[PDB]
Amino acid sequence: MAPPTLWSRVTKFGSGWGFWVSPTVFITTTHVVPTGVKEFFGEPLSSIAIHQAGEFTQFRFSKKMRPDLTGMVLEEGCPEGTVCSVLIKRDSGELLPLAVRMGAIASMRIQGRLVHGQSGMLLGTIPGDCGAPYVHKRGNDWVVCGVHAAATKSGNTVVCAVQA
Repeated sequence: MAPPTLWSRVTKFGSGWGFWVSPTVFITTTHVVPTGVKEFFGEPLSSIAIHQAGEFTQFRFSKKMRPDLTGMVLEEGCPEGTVCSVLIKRDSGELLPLAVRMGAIASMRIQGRLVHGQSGMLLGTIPGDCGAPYVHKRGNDWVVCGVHAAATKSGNTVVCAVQA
């Protein structure tokens, strides 16, 4: 369902993953971002516009890092009832797309503060999956609406972080 180009946007990053929204914009989950380094993907921090809001982190690079990609719409979450796919890659290379029905954008306590997020109920994630994108269609275009940030103890509910 997701073409290979879409999966190719999902990229190992820090303690999890992130997602190339366009040639210059990379999104990930805040808690997976390496701390105490001076460069991401070979580019010095001073050359990257970095925005972090709760568990959503966006990097905008000063050059086309992934020119093979078209730019995708990044939404600030999505409406309750949206069916999204979480494009989970595993370190072995296995692709694990999960279909989830989303709840409403709500306040969730993740790692010591409240952040914006949306719950999803699988219509089997692990900590290392954080940063995987939640995507869906807008007509024939793919849109991305958040990044994987948490899951319930039981496992039946996932949380994606969304922009504020």
